This record gives sequence, C-alpha cells and structure tokens, in this order.
Amino acid sequence: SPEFMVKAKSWTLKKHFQGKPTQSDFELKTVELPPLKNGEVLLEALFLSVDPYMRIASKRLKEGAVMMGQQVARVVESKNSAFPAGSIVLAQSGWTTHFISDGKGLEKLLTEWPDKLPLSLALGTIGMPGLTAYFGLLEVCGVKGGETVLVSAAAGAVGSVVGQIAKLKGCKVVGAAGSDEKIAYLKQIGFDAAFNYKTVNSLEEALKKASPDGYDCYFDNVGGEFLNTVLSQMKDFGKIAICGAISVYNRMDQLPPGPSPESIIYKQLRIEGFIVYRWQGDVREKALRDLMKWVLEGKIQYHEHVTKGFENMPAAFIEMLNGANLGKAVVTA
Amino acid sequence: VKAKSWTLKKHFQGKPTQSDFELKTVELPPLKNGEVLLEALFLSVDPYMRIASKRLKEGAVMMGQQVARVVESKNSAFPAGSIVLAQSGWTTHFISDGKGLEKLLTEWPDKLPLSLALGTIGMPGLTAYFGLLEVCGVKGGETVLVSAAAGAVGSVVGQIAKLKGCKVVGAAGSDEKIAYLKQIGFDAAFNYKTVNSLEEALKKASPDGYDCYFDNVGGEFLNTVLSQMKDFGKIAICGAISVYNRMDQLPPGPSPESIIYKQLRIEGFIVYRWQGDVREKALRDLMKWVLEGKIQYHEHVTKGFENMPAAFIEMLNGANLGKAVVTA
Ligand SMILES: NC(=O)c1ccc[n+]([C@@H]2O[C@H](COP(=O)([O-])OP(=O)(O)OC[C@H]3O[C@@H](n4cnc5c(N)ncnc54)[C@H](OP(=O)(O)O)[C@@H]3O)[C@@H](O)[C@H]2O)c1
Ligand SMILES: NC(=O)c1ccc[n+]([C@@H]2O[C@H](COP(=O)([O-])OP(=O)(O)OC[C@H]3O[C@@H](n4cnc5c(N)ncnc54)[C@H](OP(=O)(O)O)[C@@H]3O)[C@@H](O)[C@H]2O)c1
Ligand SMILES: [Cl-]
Ligand SMILES: [Cl-]
Ligand SMILES: [Cl-]
Ligand SMILES: [Cl-]
Ligand SMILES: [Cl-]
Ligand SMILES: [Cl-]
Repeated sequence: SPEFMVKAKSWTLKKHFQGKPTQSDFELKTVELPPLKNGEVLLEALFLSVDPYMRIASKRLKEGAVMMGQQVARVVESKNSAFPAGSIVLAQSGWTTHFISDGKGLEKLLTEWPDKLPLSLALGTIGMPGLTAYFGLLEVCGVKGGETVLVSAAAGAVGSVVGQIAKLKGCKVVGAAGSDEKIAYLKQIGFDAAFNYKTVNSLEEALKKASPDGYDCYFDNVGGEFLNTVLSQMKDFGKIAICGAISVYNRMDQLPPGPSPESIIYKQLRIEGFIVYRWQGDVREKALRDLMKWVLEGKIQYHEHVTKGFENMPAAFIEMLNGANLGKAVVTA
Repeated sequence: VKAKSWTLKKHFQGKPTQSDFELKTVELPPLKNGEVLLEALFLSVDPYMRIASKRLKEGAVMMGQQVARVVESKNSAFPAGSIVLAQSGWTTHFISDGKGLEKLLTEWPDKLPLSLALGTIGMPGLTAYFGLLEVCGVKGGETVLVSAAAGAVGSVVGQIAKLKGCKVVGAAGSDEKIAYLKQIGFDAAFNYKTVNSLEEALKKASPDGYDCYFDNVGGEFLNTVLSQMKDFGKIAICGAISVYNRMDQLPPGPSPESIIYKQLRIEGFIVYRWQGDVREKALRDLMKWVLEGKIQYHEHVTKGFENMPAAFIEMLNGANLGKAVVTA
C-alpha cells in the first residue's frame, strides 16, 4: 500500500560542444517519476557507460535533452512479466539514475553470468566495445593466424580486446597508446610491441621498429594524422578496419590533411568502415559467448577505469576523451 | 641514328611547365647481338608520370610507354618491321635487348589506329576493365559514378558499365566533354567546375545514391562523393589526379562519419595486378567491344615529338577528350 516517490536525476546537454567538451556544457536535472503502468518497469542504474561516440551523437541532440548512452540497471519494480523485479538489464536509457521502460529497447544480460565477473563488463569487454573489437578484427580485417596487427587506442576498451583476441588467434600485435603506464599495461597483457604515440621521435620509425615487414591489418580507432602515417607501413593488399577516428572528434569541421593516394594505390589497400550493429542474432550471441569464454579462460584480461558517482559522469566522459582511462570507462551510480 | 629524348630538367613544383623539360640529342651506339633499334610511332603521356617523375634524378629521360617499329634488328624474335609496345620513355629512338618488349594483340584490325594500344585497347582500357569488373565488381543494375569521365580510363569505364546493364553518371571538366558523354551513352553527366553544388549535381544524377564510385580524381571531389554512396558501397581508388600537383600538402581528408556509418569499402588497385591469360582475355574483350561499337573512342592527338611536354602538361590540365597521344 505505501507509495514512495522515486527521484530520477539526469545529465542534460546544456550547450553543444565546442572543441573539447567541458563541465559547463552539462546540466544536472531531477524529475519525480510517475507511477508504473501495466507492462512497464522501473529501472535503477548500477553502472553507466561513457563512450567516444557520444561526442558525435551529441550534435544531433537538442540543447536541454538528456545525454544518450547505455547502462546496466536493476529492475526495482516491475509490471512486465518478461523483466521481473531484481533482474539485470542493459538499457539505452541515457545518462540517468532511474528510468521507466515498457521493455522495448531492453536487453537481458548473457544467461549464466558468473558471479566473479562484474556486471559492468556487459558494457565493455563482454559488451558493445568487445563486440566491436571481435567483428572488426575477425570479420573486417579477417585475420586467420600469423598476421601482424596494429591497433591504435590500444589500452582502451575496444583496443585492449582487439590485441588480446589477435594474440589468442596466433597473430603478432603492435599497440599504440598515449601514456607510459598504458604501454606497460599492454606488454603485461600480451602485446608483442607497444609505443607511446605522444613521445615518439618519429611515428614512422616507431612503426618500422615494431614491425619491420609491415602490417597485414590496421584496426583504426583514431584516424587523422596517425592513420596517414600507417598507410606507408601497410603490406601490399593490407586491410584497414575503420572503427573510429577519435583524433578528429573535436574538430569535425577542420579535418586534417588526408591520406596519400600513393600508398593506397601502389600498395592496393582495402579500407572499410563498420558499425558493431551490422552483426545481430545468433552471430552476435556467439560472439558474446566467445568473449565470455575467453575471459573465463584467462585469454582476455580486463581492467575498468571506474569513476564513482553519477554526479561525476560528465567528468568521466571528458577525461575518457582526453585519455585518462586505462580500459573501459565506467561510472558507478 | 640520332635519338632525341625529353629529360626532366627540374622536378615539378605544382603545375609542370615547359622549362621543366629539356630536349637532348644523342648519336646511338651500334646494336649488339640480341638487340634491336626501335623507332617511336606513337608516344603516350599519362597522369602517373606526374608522380613517377619525383623518383627520377634530374637530367634523366622521362618514363613512358610507346608504340614503335623495329627498324634494325639483331634479335630473331623481333625482325625489322615488327610493331611493339615498349617502355622506352620519351625518346624517338631506343635500343632494346627485347626483354621488356610486348607485341600488339594478334589479329589487330587495320581500321583501328595503332595508338589505341596505348589507350582503350591498352593500359588505360585495362585499368577501366579490371577496376570496374573486379574492384567495383558490378554484376548488372548498379549505379556507377565515374570522375574524369571523358578521359582515357573514364570513357571506357562508363561504356563498359553501360554494356553490363548499369546506370552510369559521369563528371568531367568542360561542357564539350559533357555533350560527348551523353552522345556515347552516359545516363547523366555534369561539369564539376560549373555546377552550383557538387552535392546537388550528384543527387540529381542519382537520387538514391551510388553503388560504386570509380575514383580517378580523389581530393575534395572524393570527400563529397562519400555522402552520396549507398550503404556498403564500393569506391575503386584508381587515381587521385586532383592532388598530383600538391602531394606534399594534401587537402582535408574524408569524413570518418560517412565511411563508418555507411560502412564503405575503399580499395586501391593497379592494372599490373592482372597478368597472363586473364589480361590477354581482357584485351580481347576490349578489342571486340570496340569492333562491335559498344566502346566508342576518341584520341586527343598532339603532333610532333617536340610537343610531348605540352601534350603532358595540357592533359594534366584537362585539355584532352579521350586518350592523350603524341605522334612522333
Ligand atoms: N564502429 C563502431 O561500431 C564503434 C563502436 C565502439 C567504438 N568505436 C570507436 O572505437 C574507438 C575506441 O572506443 P572505446 O570505447 O574503446 O574508447 P577508449 O579507447 O576506451 O577511450 C578513447 C581513447 O581514445 C584515445 N584518444 C583520445 N584522443 C586521442 C587522440 N587525439 N589521438 C589518439 N588517441 C586518442 C585515448 O587514449 P590515449 O592514451 O591512448 O590516447 C582514450 O582513452 C573510438 O574511436 C570509438 O569511436 C567504434
Ligand atoms: N591504378 C592504375 O593502374 C591506373 C592506371 C592508369 C590511370 N590511373 C589513373 O586514372 C586516372 C585517369 O587517367 P587517364 O590516363 O585516363 O587520364 P585522362 O583522364 O585521360 O586525363 C586526366 C584527366 O584528369 C582530369 N583532371 C585533371 N586535374 C583534375 C582535377 N584537379 N580535378 C578533377 N579532374 C581533373 C582532366 O579532365 P577534366 O576535364 O574532366 O578535368 C584530365 O583530362 C588518373 O588519376 C590516373 O592516375 C590509374
Ligand atoms: Cl554537441
Ligand atoms: Cl566541434
Ligand atoms: Cl584527463
Ligand atoms: Cl618531379
Ligand atoms: Cl609538387
Ligand atoms: Cl591546357
């Protein structure tokens, strides 16, 4: 009988980003949630993800609207038999502490989830970033064993998974990241070579040392000038998997000088863009099962860059874009 | 026998000019056993020379292919009177040991000028053939966009696309070329220099986008094209002539948004990838299509060897409608 009010705090986009996003570009809001109707569920955020795509997606957002994003949430109350109270779901509810859903876009976490594995992994290694790495490496680059893979943003969510999957498939992997701490971490988890792209004397020389015979596949997470230099190091018929281009996300209106036609033509390179969502159904489930299996087998180690508290979400996002994160950037409510 | 040759006096900076070239005359030594004396008949000028020249040491002879006649021979495989395709560079006479020489397709029809062996029924025609059929991999019904459409490669791409049952849109740099493109079969053709907006022109030519873009120009044009590609669309990077004069200062790169969200497949290629029987078969097809009238042709002929640099300079500037060819 007793009814208790549920307050939902949400992070809104106060002002569109100009260059690097800043705290002031965000505005916290609180709203009293209405009662649950039949077929609806009340969700309470447990772990919220901040991702690079939010920098671009925020452009199609009207100022004042809630920032987009996925989170792991617990069903606190339920009037929907498919999502019982207490169950855990993945929801594209945006940056909010509580959310009422009719169950439409909700995704149940992988069945038989191990107690030892934090639920937040469903937002990284055993989630979208991990799936991105899986399909970009295995399908787009199509590695079969013995090839040499280069991966940028190597100590990041996607990058760290790419390198480890490449290693378990029997490939040689070289990684590029932005800090000495990250480089040490990469060598710890199996990367054959790794270098701090910020402190190189020569990007080209760094790549040459890492792999003298060149690269079979380049999993591109950064684009820009880095991509331009990588093309000269690709093996003939090499493949470039265009996953993202974070180096230009803050300057989409001032794109740097483009790639050289010389390398693309003479080396007959294949460049392909892809989005995780191209893979669905059974193939997507098998990928999740594989990622889970590989984590349980110790083949894919992980690390989460946790930011405590919902009120610190803008900071977690900003800092992730700036490279503060080693592994998946996750925010605990 | 005094051979005249065009040398690179000074590396090109931006647009190449006449003074960058220097004509040299040398008396040739006698032929040694196994050698032959070639006499240039038709010499080709091509966009790639603008890039390959960067690797040359100043004073060296410009690189290139030509159709030549054997006028003196000490090699049984090439008796006097034979016609060959030789990579002899910009020269009126050349001594070869025969190793790099290529004989023209057997059964070559008298009605077809020999210079076609340097174009439509040669390297440029093969580039169009393989880039369209293998790189774009069109099977029929697709909408194909081709830049430098009225050029040597472009003109063949558009016509092969048409005979394969595709819709073809071409972009070129003059109204004269646009009229020509329509007369030979292109479904749509526009002047990229005078259209109010490249994007509007592309949209009007194909409201539902493009399945394959045969890229001969690159640069800003390519960047604009990406937004009009259908999802999973293929771009055949054949060339990027719009940046050949500014390789050291490339224009803004392509948008990651288009490549990623549309999941585009971009692939560079070189004609030389296809060799042997497949290459010979392609030449046969091109030959047949020309004889059947499916592939019409036009050559932009410049008279006189002394005018070779001008032919090269103007071709890069877009003066040519069809293959740029120089008669000795
Ligand atoms: N196509 C798809 O479906 C898809 C899906 C998910 C993600 N992506 C893309 O995948 C990439 C990685 O995403 P993620 O979620 O795994 O993020 P993440 O790598 O965990 O975090 C982003 C990382 O990017 C690096 N970075 C920031 N600015 C940079 C710059 N100017 N140059 C080079 N590196 C820079 C930083 O590492 P520092 O030490 O290394 O430099 C930062 O930690 C992003 O480009 C993202 O857009 C694509
Ligand atoms: N990968 C390979 O194996 C291979 C082989 C042969 C050729 N190619 C490339 O294929 C392309 C066509 O070669 P081709 O022999 O057939 O030459 P072509 O097209 O007969 O002549 C070059 C034409 O390029 C156009 N052009 C020049 N500057 C331009 C600019 N800034 N923007 C747009 N168009 C410009 C001009 O036509 P407009 O009047 O239309 O501007 C000019 O007539 C070149 O890029 C060449 O490098 C590649
Ligand atoms: Cl924004
Ligand atoms: Cl911006
Ligand atoms: Cl930071
Ligand atoms: Cl030069
Ligand atoms: Cl230059
Ligand atoms: Cl001209």
